[PDB]
Amino acid sequence: ELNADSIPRLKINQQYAAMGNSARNDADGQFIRSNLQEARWLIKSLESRNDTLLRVSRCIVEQQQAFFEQGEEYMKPMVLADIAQAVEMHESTIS
Amino acid sequence: MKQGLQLRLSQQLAMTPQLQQAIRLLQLSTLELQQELQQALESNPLLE
Amino acid sequence: DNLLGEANSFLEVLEQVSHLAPLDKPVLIIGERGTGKELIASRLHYLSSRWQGPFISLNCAALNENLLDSELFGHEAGAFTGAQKRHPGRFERADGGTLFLDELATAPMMVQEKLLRVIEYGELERVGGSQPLQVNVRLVCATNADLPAMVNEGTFRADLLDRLAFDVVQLPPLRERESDIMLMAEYFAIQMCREIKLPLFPGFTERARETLLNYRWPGNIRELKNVVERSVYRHGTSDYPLDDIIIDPFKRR
Amino acid sequence: KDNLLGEANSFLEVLEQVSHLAPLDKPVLIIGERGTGKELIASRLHYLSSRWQGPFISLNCAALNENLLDSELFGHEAGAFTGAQKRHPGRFERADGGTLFLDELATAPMMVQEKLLRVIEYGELERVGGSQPLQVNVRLVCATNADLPAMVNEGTFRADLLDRLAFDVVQLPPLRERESDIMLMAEYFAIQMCREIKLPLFPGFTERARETLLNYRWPGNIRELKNVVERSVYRHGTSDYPLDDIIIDPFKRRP
Amino acid sequence: KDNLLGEANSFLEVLEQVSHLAPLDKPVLIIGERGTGKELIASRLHYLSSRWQGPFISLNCAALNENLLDSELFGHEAGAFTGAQKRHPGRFERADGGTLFLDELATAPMMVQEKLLRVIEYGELERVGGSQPLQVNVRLVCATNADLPAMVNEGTFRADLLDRLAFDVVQLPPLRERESDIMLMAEYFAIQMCREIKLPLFPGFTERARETLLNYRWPGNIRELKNVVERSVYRHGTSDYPLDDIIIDPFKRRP
Amino acid sequence: EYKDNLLGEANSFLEVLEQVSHLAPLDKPVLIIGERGTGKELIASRLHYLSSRWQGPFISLNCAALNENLLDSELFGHEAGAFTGAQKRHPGRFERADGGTLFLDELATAPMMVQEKLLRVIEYGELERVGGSQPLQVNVRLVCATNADLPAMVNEGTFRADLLDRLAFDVVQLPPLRERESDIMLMAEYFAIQMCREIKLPLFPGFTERARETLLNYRWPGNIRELKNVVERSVYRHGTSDYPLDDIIIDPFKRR
Amino acid sequence: AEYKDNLLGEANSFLEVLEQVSHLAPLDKPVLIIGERGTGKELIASRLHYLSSRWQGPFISLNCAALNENLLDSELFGHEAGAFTGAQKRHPGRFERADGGTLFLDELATAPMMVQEKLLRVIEYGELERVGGSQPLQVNVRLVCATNADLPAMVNEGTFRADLLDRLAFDVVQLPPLRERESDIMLMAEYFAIQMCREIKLPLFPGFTERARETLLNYRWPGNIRELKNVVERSVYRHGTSDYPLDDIIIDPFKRR
Ligand SMILES: Nc1ncnc2c1ncn2[C@@H]1O[C@H](COP(=O)(O)OP(=O)(O)O)[C@@H](O)[C@H]1O
Ligand SMILES: Nc1ncnc2c1ncn2[C@@H]1O[C@H](COP(=O)(O)OP(=O)(O)O)[C@@H](O)[C@H]1O
Ligand SMILES: Nc1ncnc2c1ncn2[C@@H]1O[C@H](COP(=O)(O)OP(=O)(O)O)[C@@H](O)[C@H]1O
Ligand SMILES: Nc1ncnc2c1ncn2[C@@H]1O[C@H](COP(=O)(O)OP(=O)(O)O)[C@@H](O)[C@H]1O
Ligand SMILES: [Mg+2]
Ligand SMILES: [Mg+2]
Ligand SMILES: [Mg+2]
Repeated sequence: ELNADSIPRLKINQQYAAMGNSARNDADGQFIRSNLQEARWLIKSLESRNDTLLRVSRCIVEQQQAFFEQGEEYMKPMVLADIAQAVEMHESTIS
Repeated sequence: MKQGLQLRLSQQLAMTPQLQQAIRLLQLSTLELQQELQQALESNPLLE
Repeated sequence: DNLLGEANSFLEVLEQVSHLAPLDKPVLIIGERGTGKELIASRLHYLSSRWQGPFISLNCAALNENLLDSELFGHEAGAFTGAQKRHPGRFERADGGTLFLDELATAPMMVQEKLLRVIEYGELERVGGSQPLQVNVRLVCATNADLPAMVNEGTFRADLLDRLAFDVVQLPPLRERESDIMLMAEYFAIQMCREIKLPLFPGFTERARETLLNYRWPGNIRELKNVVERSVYRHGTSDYPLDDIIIDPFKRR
Repeated sequence: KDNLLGEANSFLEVLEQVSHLAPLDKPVLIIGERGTGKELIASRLHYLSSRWQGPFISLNCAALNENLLDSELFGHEAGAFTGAQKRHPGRFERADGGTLFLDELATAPMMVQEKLLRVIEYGELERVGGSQPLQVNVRLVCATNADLPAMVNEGTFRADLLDRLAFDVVQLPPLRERESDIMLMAEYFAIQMCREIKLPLFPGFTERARETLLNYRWPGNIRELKNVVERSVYRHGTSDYPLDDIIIDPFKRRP
Repeated sequence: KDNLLGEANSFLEVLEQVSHLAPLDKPVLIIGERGTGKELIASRLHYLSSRWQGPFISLNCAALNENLLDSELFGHEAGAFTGAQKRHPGRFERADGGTLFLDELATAPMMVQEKLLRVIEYGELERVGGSQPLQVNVRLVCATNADLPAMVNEGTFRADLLDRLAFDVVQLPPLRERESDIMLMAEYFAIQMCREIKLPLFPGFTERARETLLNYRWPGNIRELKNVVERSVYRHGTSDYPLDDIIIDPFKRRP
Repeated sequence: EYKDNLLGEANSFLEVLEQVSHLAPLDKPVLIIGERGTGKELIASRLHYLSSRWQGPFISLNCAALNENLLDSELFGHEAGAFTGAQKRHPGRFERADGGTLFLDELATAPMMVQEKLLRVIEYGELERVGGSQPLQVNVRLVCATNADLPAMVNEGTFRADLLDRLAFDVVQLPPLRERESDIMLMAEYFAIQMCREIKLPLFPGFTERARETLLNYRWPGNIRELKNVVERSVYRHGTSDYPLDDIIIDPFKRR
Repeated sequence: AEYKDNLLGEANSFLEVLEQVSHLAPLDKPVLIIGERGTGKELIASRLHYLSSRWQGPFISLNCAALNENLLDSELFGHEAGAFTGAQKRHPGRFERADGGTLFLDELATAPMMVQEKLLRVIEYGELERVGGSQPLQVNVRLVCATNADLPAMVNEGTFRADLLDRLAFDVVQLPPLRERESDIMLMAEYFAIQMCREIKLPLFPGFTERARETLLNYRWPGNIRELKNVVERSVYRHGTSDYPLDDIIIDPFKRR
């Protein structure tokens, strides 16, 4: 794991969310819903980061062992576009 | 199956480029991304 | 609902169709030129508890853009404003009500096989909207005089059609209930006279009726209505009865 | 007013049948040789029909390619279109309450014809981007020169659709068959050309010209009359004296 | 006006017929043989036509692709499809009432005639999904290096396409038929070649060359004559050369 | 155990099953000489039961009907090429089950190029792709079945001889419905039980001698399709009848 | 360096062909193989690619008969854009597979005349045909060929142009017939039997019968491929628990009883 322990993986307050869900004021409920949408966006961001890390790890391991065994002087050229194509993700995203 | 410029199929997807998505990428800011996430979580109500 | 032919064999078939209407089993029957079995089944569904449900009938002859699965689930998101005014899809309209299918003989055999597979699985999914389907709403189809020999000939997949319908509606003979066909012709003539603002029915010669028997009505009610309409229009008057019967609209003079 | 020729007794029966068809809003087909002008007859009938002030659609058959109904016929005024989404008018939708004439409908795709017939019989627009299909009171008309009796038997068109598409189909008598409006059309065209070519007057068709016209097979019918007028345009060079032989066949070669 | 007249009786009659038809704006067809030059004759007629101060622009008929026949007929309004660049200039729209001299009419495919069927009607420029068709009466004219009546017998073209020609098909006589200005035409072509070959003067090859041409079939009526003259000049490359032993048989192989 | 579908009591059927078990232990191409309506993946089901990938079921699904261009697309699918978009290897025949055994049917309709692709599949060969290079190599065994004698087609030059030979490593002949005579009664009883279960019928109420005679006189082109139709007709009739009701037959067309 | 496993046989023709392949290995010229069906000409071509090409040179085995649509065959030449339904991404790769390597094909008889002519107009000059509008690439790719039909036979048929047939056939490598080899055939059969015994993971020796050898001699075996040997080894595999098998089945439909 790419420092999975160091990964934040922070989550919103479920108790406060329940309080926002139980908010009597309609405007307060709407604000709580907006905060929940922002929290869902953050969760999606974290999940995307983790997935990108895992995919990059797999793509590297596809050839990293070959480079490690062959040696530094026996290093094959690596293309960012080729790596992205192998991972099938966006090339700019990989860059 | 080699005709050119035939009837165009309806697009069923969008780029949907959002500055939120780019910040989510964070260019893999790592510890910097952690600090930014902490700052946002502080700015985000009912977070952590 | 509306006046319909009442041949004895047709009466038995209508009774069977009404009995089957309460069950939501899929419907797919071959159709003659006159057809009307589809209308009878629709009336039966109206009589059954399936009434007040959706009655989306798509004549499967026009495909827009990719269609196919996109036709099956028309809820497509992206390349738009982010909100769709009304994009339920063929499956969604089929869900919760009767789903009649037409123009199916010319529809792609692969499309039919996929629809039959989805009839059990219900693996509906689309960018705009997805659903596990399995709505259990009754389905109907128009085989359009499909030949089982064609399945044997391989034009259409035999399994794809067999899994679609375990039972079908038989076709009553056109020769049966010839006298009642005269009554239907009279009713249609009265309807046209009301539509054409004609004074009244001037009558019909018995020789013309016998000639109608000779024509044998190849299109059944479909041919009969057109023949009666042509006879009325060529009559152009309601003073005396008509003693001329036109077998075909095409004629030489 | 708009109607032309019609002096024939068979043409009189045709006018009577047109009056009868006016009572019935049901669509019909006009049959005639090349250059018949039965399309103009249908247009004049539509003008004399219930919608005295109404639209008309020329809608030639071979004008839409690789396009469904909602590209030019039904239209895509709604959004969510393929690629870019925008308003797009439709001829079939726009012509409702008017006339939707089909120019040479016999030369249309067979499967597309079947789909169009299925739509028309059902009376539902369907298409995409619309909440309700509704129905259209546009006058559906058709006029060509081909004979459907053979094409349908050959599978060039759907037989059931053709029967449904056929209600009061009538075939006009050939102009060569009539052989009466020859002089009338000749005089009318001579006046029209003399006004057009600024000629002082019609030179006139001599007895030889009349005999040639009588003997003319006239395959083009009214188009053959137009060809006769075109030949007289050469005889306009002979406007000083009566035209001896107005009739000419372009296929033959002079000298 | 930059065309060398045939300066012959048949050529003079053809020019006279062209001048007579010049004010007339009705559709035309040319049945001149191979190497006629009607590509230039019709252009000069358009220069002398009624719309002399009019925008005249011809276009190749068979050149249009099979996929985009509608696009060639009229530019798609870009409401649908991937195209998002408004409406392309339609054929009638590109003509804009001017001369659109049709070349290579014989080689068009069936769909081309199907589109022409609508094009037969006056104006009515209906784009892909447009609001309403526009009337653009443009001077129509055609030519056929092949035999159009023979095509009609074969049925490759449409009968309405035959009806498209409103005037008589002017035909050019064969090079064997005319053989009148062959000497003068050869002299002019030789002068033009010598100007091109950077020779102030050169004895033209006409001694017994007129007899040989009289014995020649000369399929390349206008072209191959000057072509052979220039070829012989290039082969000789000399001015002080008698008009003898000059011949061109490019297809044939010398020993 | 795969529910032991279509348990054929015939000794020839048992020998074919043993041979199929041997082939499933192997991972090499094998030919199944079948006929229409006969052995419709039942042998394939047995092979999956005895497959080396017993835990991971193979793709199977040999039966397929498609156009020539459609079959070619099923062979090679790229996102950019062809009409469909954003889906490369949409068929994914090898992608359906890694290893296992690729299963094919109606190879007679396959074109010469299609037959050549099949041959390259039979040996160690790369994947088919419309564009680019397909160095991707997915090992998977081969299974196929057609109702015709491909020796004649090769003699007629309608299929690649190399494909016909290499594919025909070991032809698995199949018995048709006409072959099954004594086991027909057992198959009928099993179908009756299955229909009674599926149609919620209390049980198989019983057969009639006239019904058995009619079934024997029936051509019965399908090994189970005829049995399936007979069972369906009997279930529909006897469900209301609660009795043998003589013979119930299913006809596409009914008169009088 | 590394040698691919090959069947052992006393076939001086095979050794001479190998020596000729070695001689042409430093050479970079077109090579044509007269291999008939099942002669394993592909294996010989690959062995050449080991030595005839530069070490670790790119190789590609594309059969023109395998081509489905001639439009796709055009797509086999690189398309820049505006081709087919989707012109978003276009990379034929065949020329890329060609670049820095040799070209190997089998049964080049079936090609359309236009395909062969384009192949000539590409190979002889070295430029690459592009389906989309682009400057052609002079990709340095060798060409190796292997077909059953006689080149003069097609010349009489006229399928290959004289220029195309000539520039296509620079060197001739006749593949020895399987029926031609008799003793080498037996030795290769024994070697393939040993390899099959290893593959089947059966410790017991396969064993053979004299009548079986006589029948195999009777068998035409037009294809020298391992496939015919594999069929023989499968006929052996149908027998088990015996040290030396007896008899064999020509075909599974054969001897159905
Ligand atoms: N029993 C009936 N009673 C009244 N009208 C009928 C009857 N059967 C047929 N018709 C008329 O005949 C026509 C047949 O139409 P349709 O069922 O669409 O034919 P098809 O299904 O063969 O296309 C209908 O428009 C209907 O008005
Ligand atoms: N009723 C009529 N009276 C006089 N001329 C007519 C009449 N109908 C048509 N024409 C002439 O015939 C031609 C009409 O051809 P067109 O309208 O294209 O016929 P079609 O019905 O074959 O399409 C014109 O030259 C027109 O003047
Ligand atoms: N009267 C003329 N004077 C000079 N050149 C002519 C004349 N008529 C035709 N040409 C020559 O003919 C050539 C045009 O070919 P053309 O005859 O138009 O072919 P087509 O008739 O098949 O269209 C031109 O190069 C032109 O020089
Ligand atoms: N000398 C040899 N030693 C071992 N195997 C051989 C030999 N010659 C041919 N083969 C075998 O024949 C099989 C097919 O040969 P070939 O006919 O060249 O293939 P292709 O069908 O592509 O032409 C190969 O798998 C190869 O193992
Ligand atoms: Mg119908
Ligand atoms: Mg020219
Ligand atoms: Mg090979």
